[PDB]
Amino acid sequence: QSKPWNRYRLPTTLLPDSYNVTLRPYLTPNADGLYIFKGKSIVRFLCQEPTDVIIIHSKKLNYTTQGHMVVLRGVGDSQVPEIDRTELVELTEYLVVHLKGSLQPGHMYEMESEFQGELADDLAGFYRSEYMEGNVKKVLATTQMQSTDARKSFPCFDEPAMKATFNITLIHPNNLTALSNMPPKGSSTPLAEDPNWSVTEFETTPVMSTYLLAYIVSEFQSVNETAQNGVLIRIWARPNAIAEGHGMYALNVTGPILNFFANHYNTSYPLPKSDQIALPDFNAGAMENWGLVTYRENALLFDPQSSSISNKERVVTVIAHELAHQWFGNLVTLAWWNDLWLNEGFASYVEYLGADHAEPTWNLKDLIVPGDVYRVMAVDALASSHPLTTPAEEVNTPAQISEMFDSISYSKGASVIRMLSNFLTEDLFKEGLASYLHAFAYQNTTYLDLWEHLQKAVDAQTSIRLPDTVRAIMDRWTLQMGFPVITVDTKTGNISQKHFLLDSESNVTRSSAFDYLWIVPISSIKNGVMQDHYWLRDVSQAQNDLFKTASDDWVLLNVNVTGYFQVNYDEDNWRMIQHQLQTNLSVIPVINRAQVIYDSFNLATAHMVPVTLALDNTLFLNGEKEYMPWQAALSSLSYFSLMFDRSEVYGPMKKYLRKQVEPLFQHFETLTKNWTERPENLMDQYSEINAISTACSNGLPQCENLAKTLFDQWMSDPENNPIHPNLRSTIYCNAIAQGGQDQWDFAWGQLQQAQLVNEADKLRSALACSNEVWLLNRYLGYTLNPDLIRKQDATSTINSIASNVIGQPLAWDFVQSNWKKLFQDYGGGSFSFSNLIQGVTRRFSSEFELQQLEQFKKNNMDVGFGSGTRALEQALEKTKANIKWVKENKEVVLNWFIEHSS
Ligand SMILES: *[C@@H]1O[C@H](CO)[C@@H](O[C@@H]2O[C@H](CO)[C@@H](O[C@@H]3O[C@H](CO)[C@@H](O)[C@H](O)[C@H]3NC(C)=O)[C@H](O)[C@H]2NC(C)=O)[C@H](O)[C@H]1NC(C)=O
Ligand SMILES: *[C@@H]1O[C@H](CO)[C@@H](O[C@@H]2O[C@H](CO)[C@@H](O[C@@H]3O[C@H](CO)[C@@H](O)[C@H](O)[C@H]3NC(C)=O)[C@H](O)[C@H]2NC(C)=O)[C@H](O)[C@H]1NC(C)=O
Ligand SMILES: *[C@@H]1O[C@H](CO)[C@@H](O[C@@H]2O[C@H](CO)[C@@H](O[C@@H]3O[C@H](CO)[C@@H](O)[C@H](O)[C@H]3NC(C)=O)[C@H](O)[C@H]2NC(C)=O)[C@H](O)[C@H]1NC(C)=O
Ligand SMILES: *[C@@H]1O[C@H](CO)[C@@H](O[C@@H]2O[C@H](CO)[C@@H](O)[C@H](O)[C@H]2NC(C)=O)[C@H](O)[C@H]1NC(C)=O
Ligand SMILES: *[C@@H]1O[C@H](CO)[C@@H](O[C@@H]2O[C@H](CO)[C@@H](O)[C@H](O)[C@H]2NC(C)=O)[C@H](O)[C@H]1NC(C)=O
Ligand SMILES: *[C@@H]1O[C@H](CO)[C@@H](O[C@@H]2O[C@H](CO)[C@@H](O)[C@H](O)[C@H]2NC(C)=O)[C@H](O)[C@H]1NC(C)=O
Ligand SMILES: *[C@@H]1O[C@H](CO)[C@@H](O[C@@H]2O[C@H](CO)[C@@H](O)[C@H](O)[C@H]2NC(C)=O)[C@H](O)[C@H]1NC(C)=O
Ligand SMILES: *[C@@H]1O[C@H](CO)[C@@H](O[C@@H]2O[C@H](CO)[C@@H](O)[C@H](O)[C@H]2NC(C)=O)[C@H](O)[C@H]1NC(C)=O
Ligand SMILES: *[C@@H]1O[C@H](CO)[C@@H](O[C@@H]2O[C@H](CO)[C@@H](O)[C@H](O)[C@H]2NC(C)=O)[C@H](O)[C@H]1NC(C)=O
Ligand SMILES: *[C@@H]1O[C@H](CO)[C@@H](O)[C@H](O)[C@H]1NC(C)=O
Ligand SMILES: *[C@@H]1O[C@H](CO)[C@@H](O)[C@H](O)[C@H]1NC(C)=O
Ligand SMILES: CC(C)C[C@H](N)C(=O)O
Ligand SMILES: [Zn+2]
Repeated sequence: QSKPWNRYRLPTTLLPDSYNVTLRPYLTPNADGLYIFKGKSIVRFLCQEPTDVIIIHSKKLNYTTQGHMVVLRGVGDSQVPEIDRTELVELTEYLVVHLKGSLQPGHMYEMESEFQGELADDLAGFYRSEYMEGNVKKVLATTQMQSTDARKSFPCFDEPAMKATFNITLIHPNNLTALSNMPPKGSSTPLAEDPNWSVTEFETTPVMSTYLLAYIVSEFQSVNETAQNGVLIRIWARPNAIAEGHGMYALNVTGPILNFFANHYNTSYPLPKSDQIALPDFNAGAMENWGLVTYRENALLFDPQSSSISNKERVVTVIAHELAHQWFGNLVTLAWWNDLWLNEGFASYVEYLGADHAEPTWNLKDLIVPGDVYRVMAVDALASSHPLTTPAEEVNTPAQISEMFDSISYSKGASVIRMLSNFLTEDLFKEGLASYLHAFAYQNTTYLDLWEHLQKAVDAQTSIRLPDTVRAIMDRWTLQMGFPVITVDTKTGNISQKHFLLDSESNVTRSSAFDYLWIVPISSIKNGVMQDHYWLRDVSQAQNDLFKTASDDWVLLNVNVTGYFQVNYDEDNWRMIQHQLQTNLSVIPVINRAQVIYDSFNLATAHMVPVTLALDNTLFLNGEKEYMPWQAALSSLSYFSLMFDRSEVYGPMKKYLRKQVEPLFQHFETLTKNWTERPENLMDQYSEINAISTACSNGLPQCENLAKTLFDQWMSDPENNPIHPNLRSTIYCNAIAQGGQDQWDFAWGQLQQAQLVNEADKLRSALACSNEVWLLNRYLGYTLNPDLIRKQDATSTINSIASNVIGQPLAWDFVQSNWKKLFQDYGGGSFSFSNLIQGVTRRFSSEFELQQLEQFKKNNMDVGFGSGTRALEQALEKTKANIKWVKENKEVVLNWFIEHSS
């Protein structure tokens, strides 16, 4: 046998009941410049099986407990064994208490410790975050436990299923505010040892997981509202953020969203209050700590003067995401991190539901398709993907746990759960979900528990009939990786499925229980009229008349892309759809208008249609007003841009896109009353933004003139920006493209004095749009200087230059020459060498350029490559793919564009 303290998973001999935890951050450095925090904790736990060892998590804590590292007491009249010795096992992150005798089952024990750790700027555990308010560097103390960092703040049984109540006390400077999961018990009281400090005790948490604990000490302020049921809602942020009104949007939506979910889930919000807090530079994005949710500022705050509609969308959906967790994840928690996908996939899905409640005119639900479905299909159509489900026994280390937080888990998880809600109907899904939430409140589950409760709801009715059990169906989508292409020959109605890969030559080596066969829910529209629902069983091939067409009829599968699959047809059926989109596109749901574009470009890639068929599918766009189909086009073509914008192909391409987009431009010119007013709802605003970007970047004189007039106008009155935030990135970029140092210098001016991140970002990116070599080179020489350009912005800025066709060879030469600077900013930030290499080499598509990257690599001697060591490999391999793709495609594509651009 091996010793239990050398195993990554905790024993189950001891289960926690309740913790007292007192934390004291020191926000002034101890002058060798170390920031510390101090803590004291008591954990009460119950013995289940006799054991003579107590194993508890601890990470980067020094112990100052009197005696051994802990003190051990019996609860009530329980005797307690003596401690032999206490030791720290770093690898498995344990504090280990060896006893002279055994603990007894049924008995409770209390274990006290005193400790301290660094209050580091590391976004891990109890940590510090520094930021500026005017002249002053400010410093606050805040938490991020997710996933395995609670143990970094205090010793605890730090696994999600080992839930307990927590009594939190903060000791803090007496003019700072202290926040935790729960409301404060009463007024803070002064610390007897030193009254410059106060003591804030918090009400007992519900039974909960360690990874959801939070506590924060800052000078933040709040805007507040009391929902009618008395639930207090607060948005917390920097004093000046609050004073400028930047919390108001979050406050507006929060109440409705919470309300939506309590009714959605059929389960009262389980806490007396909900705080949400905007943190500067919170690189982890957002965290759903129960009752105190943390966001990065640009995820929670919104400035109506400067922020764009897409910023607005980000805020409402992120809030909805974090709030969804307050039932799903927090109230009912997955037993182990192998099932993370459920939790994050669920939030990643219902975020759209919650947000749509708050903004019911925006059609937000649609956005899951481009946002999650097609996003994750790009990576799930690879031989190198993985199942949603991982065996529990394979997820053990903190690193292994971290690896669970990826595309597949969030976006595929969202996609397959959306599929499941749709084939069950939402009302039925809701019932099973309510049943699951009530049965498991304050406890832990596996995905099998959700299947079961959905089955119960299925079994309790007669309307929805399935081809198999919920579990049997969802097993197809959770235990094997990837997804099928579904191919329909409409001449016969034959319908087949195969595992879909973008690379037609790939060897899949990961085996499946099911031979990569799925049970597939298939909706279909024929001549614009909904057909009966069909299930493809787990067979390669089948036949149904649902999919048989006459000559002048058409059929289209997967309405609204609710199903996690792509569709191909015979060529005839494609053409009819094409002609339908030509003559009355309204017959076909906007989402499917996009599907046709997304799928066919993917199929073309996989060599299952000719690329010209995919391009034909763009032809209808000249009469398309709606956001999504255009977005499908723009997303699928950006690679064609990457590959061809230095080639003879480009002129025909631009000319084609000018042709396609001009009417959309004209449409918005009228609609927006000469551009003075924005369109009403989100989708039409998104469309306007894309149409303007596309027009301008392709050289439509009408868009070029707009951008010049507007940027001219702004320069003649710098305090009154005439450019709506929706149009800013395009108008800036185009106008700087047309202009010289007059335009460039003014914008640089505006970068240096902008106080808002979203706006600085746009200026930084537009400045890279110059068409003067000398301006792009001078700009490059700024990117390293941290006076002029922040380091965290340095490689991003170099990539934006690379992105400019003229800046490509400039960036590339610059990176080569100052590569000697792994040994200066591998020492001063992480940097992301990996993202730089990717961005600057992504256009490479010739043998000559592959010779150049190979020739670059042979500075292997010293220097090295740090983070992008395998990012270079991926560069040399991606270039090989591009060379192959360009030789196969250059001619056919050139002539398609020549032909279709008047
Ligand atoms: C975890 O923290 C809890 C809160 O601090 C502890 O419970 C508190 O214990 C306090 C003293 O140990 C009690 O305060 C007062 O003590 C005086 C003695 O001077 C007594 O007369 C009273 O019982 C009490 N005063 C009043 C006004 O009630 C608190 O009663 C008590 N707080 C509670 C129960 O909410 C836990 O004991 C601590 N856990 C462990 C294991 O140490
Ligand atoms: C938890 O305990 C650790 C071990 O005692 C502490 O780590 C020690 O911190 C010292 C600085 O605080 C480190 O510096 C050494 O000592 C003095 C600084 O006061 C320097 O002059 C020496 O140059 C320096 N020695 C070296 C080799 O650089 C010690 O390095 C370090 N000891 C160890 C073993 O790591 C932690 O600070 C302590 N943390 C908290 C938050 O209490
Ligand atoms: C949180 O919700 C509030 C209430 O629903 C929103 O408050 C509305 O803000 C609107 C945007 O400025 C205001 O509407 C327009 O204001 C301009 C300014 O002079 C006028 O031209 C328009 O006529 C006017 N429109 C209307 C319908 O009045 C509203 O004054 C205001 N409505 C209310 C009830 O106060 C908040 O904007 C919203 N906060 C955020 C950040 O979204
Ligand atoms: C955290 O605080 C709570 C309540 O303030 C404590 O719960 C009490 O536990 C004691 C001893 O088990 C019981 O006598 C009371 O019934 C509990 N009160 C309530 C309201 O439940 C809890 O013990 C504290 N945790 C620790 C570790 O002390
Ligand atoms: C809380 O008290 C601290 C200490 O008096 C204040 O922090 C000082 O702020 C001034 C400028 O206002 C700085 O120049 C000092 O260096 C600060 N001292 C330290 C140790 O940081 C702080 O402003 C007060 N905060 C609030 C919200 O009132
Ligand atoms: C959870 O859903 C249940 C069951 O649908 C709700 O109870 C229903 O409430 C409506 C509202 O008036 C009544 O018309 C139904 O007759 C009720 N059904 C039953 C069985 O009581 C319940 O109120 C919801 N609870 C929460 C907390 O949202
Ligand atoms: C993890 O969750 C399970 C349930 O999913 C918990 O087991 C339940 O415990 C409660 C209270 O002890 C009982 O009412 C049920 O009968 C139990 N159901 C079971 C055992 O299947 C389990 O206690 C949780 N694990 C931990 C460590 O808390
Ligand atoms: C449609 O599906 C059926 C299979 O069920 C195919 O018809 C069979 O094809 C084999 C191939 O040699 C014949 O030998 C069988 O006699 C056929 N079975 C029949 C007619 O019942 C048919 O080829 C498919 N059509 C396609 C893919 O276009
Ligand atoms: C496909 O998606 C569209 C939205 O893009 C759905 O249309 C919405 O349906 C709801 C209720 O039927 C309406 O309240 C919305 O206002 C509709 N929006 C639009 C823009 O039409 C459509 O119902 C979906 N089709 C199917 C068959 O599920
Ligand atoms: C896949 O295996 C085939 C033969 O089974 C081989 O020709 C090919 O090189 C392999 N790999 C790729 C990535 O195509
Ligand atoms: C286009 O089809 C829509 C929906 O079927 C219909 O309402 C509209 O009248 C049609 N218009 C034309 C010109 O065919
Ligand atoms: C790393 C954590 C902040 C992740 C969080 N649960 C999210 O998905 O937003
Ligand atoms: Zn989440």
